[PDB]
Amino acid sequence: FVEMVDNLRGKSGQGYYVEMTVGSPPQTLNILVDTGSSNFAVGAAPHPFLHRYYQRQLSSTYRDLRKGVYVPYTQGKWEGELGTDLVSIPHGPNVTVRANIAAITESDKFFINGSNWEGILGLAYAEIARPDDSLEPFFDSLVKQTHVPNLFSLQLCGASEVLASVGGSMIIGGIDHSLYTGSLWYTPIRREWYYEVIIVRVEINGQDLKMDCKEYNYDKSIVDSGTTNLRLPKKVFEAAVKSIKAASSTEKFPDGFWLGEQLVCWQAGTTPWNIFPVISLYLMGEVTNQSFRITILPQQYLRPVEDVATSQDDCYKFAISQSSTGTVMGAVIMEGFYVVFDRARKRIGFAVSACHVHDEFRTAAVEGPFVTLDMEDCGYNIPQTDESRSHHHH
Ligand SMILES: CC(C)Oc1cc(CN2CC[C@@]3(C[C@@H]2C)CN(C)S(=O)(=O)N3c2cccc(F)c2)ccc1O
Ligand SMILES: [Zn+2]
Ligand SMILES: [Zn+2]
Repeated sequence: FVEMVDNLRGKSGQGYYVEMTVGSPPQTLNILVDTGSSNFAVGAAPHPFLHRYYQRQLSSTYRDLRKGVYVPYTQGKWEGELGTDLVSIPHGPNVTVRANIAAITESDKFFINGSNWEGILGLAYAEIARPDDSLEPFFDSLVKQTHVPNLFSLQLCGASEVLASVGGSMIIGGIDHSLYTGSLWYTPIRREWYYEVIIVRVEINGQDLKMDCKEYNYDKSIVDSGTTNLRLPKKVFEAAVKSIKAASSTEKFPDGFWLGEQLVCWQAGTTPWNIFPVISLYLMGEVTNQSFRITILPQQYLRPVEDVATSQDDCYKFAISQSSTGTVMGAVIMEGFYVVFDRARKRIGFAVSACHVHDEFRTAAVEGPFVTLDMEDCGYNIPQTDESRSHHHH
């Protein structure tokens, strides 16, 4: 696993990427590591924001699948052509595999200017692959074609003219013990589509939010390396902000700050970290009635942004935001921990990162067990659409 350490890079808030090669001879591309999606897709046509792209005509091993795919989202979209080719991760397992590749021909608000990545590695399950679940995801192909164990783990690490560079590790096929401290605690994967989990309790500075736990998972809770923020459902978001405004009340920040639309600054190094509370998310444990907590510091949720106008100040963005599609445990959550995607055992492990950002008074934590009696089911059941229902599953 030594050779996979530090195999991720990126710019702050622009996702983490790993180097990959596609085709024969190998074409090198930087690929966004996304546990929030399930397609392996690469820019395969010139784009203002792409320095380079996949040129299928240049690969002797490319096989066109003679099928197009259309992938829209709320904030962006891409369309492309399906095919297969030889794919490798140079700073990954010492194997080359034949995987599906979506060759992105048209896109809108998908690629980011200066992010230095040209494709996406969707690490989630076939259920959410486009156009449907018969398009085998990359990781499934990797495990099927090689002896690579059905597990990967992510260690996402910290951050004038440019955004800060971030570093990290994607350990394919195992757990690297030098990447964490203390115990690895596991939460069950609720269902294999997104990496769906269940949050049972939420505390802000040791104070319970006092909400029906179903609210925490309305309409789902997922672990997403492709999202920067800790995203919370509307009602949960409102309660966390009121709680966070309460603890930091000595500072009257504008409304733009709480919406993540404005930065707040202090004199260089005078950040009053102590007025901001810790946030603990209790995750369902492997044992009924048991849970563990992951505690995040304000250093995780107040993202540094270098003001070119005021370089003599430390400025921050609020990186907790409102969601209408459930909780998203993005980079804000992941950066404090070593996160184990144990597909083989259908569970996600969390441990304190060997690289987490902390002060001399508090530390990001992973602690357990915690118990509850006669505990209700915190999981939400998404209303079944007739379209979804009509699908056959052969
Ligand atoms: C690194 C980040 C800053 O940027 C990107 C992150 C991702 C990964 N992943 C983010 C969440 C996703 C789906 C997408 C696959 C789902 N959401 C509801 S979304 O907001 O619609 N969204 C999204 C967000 C932006 C563009 C877009 F096409 C979709 C992909 C492309 C990015 O540029
Ligand atoms: Zn049928
Ligand atoms: Zn099917």
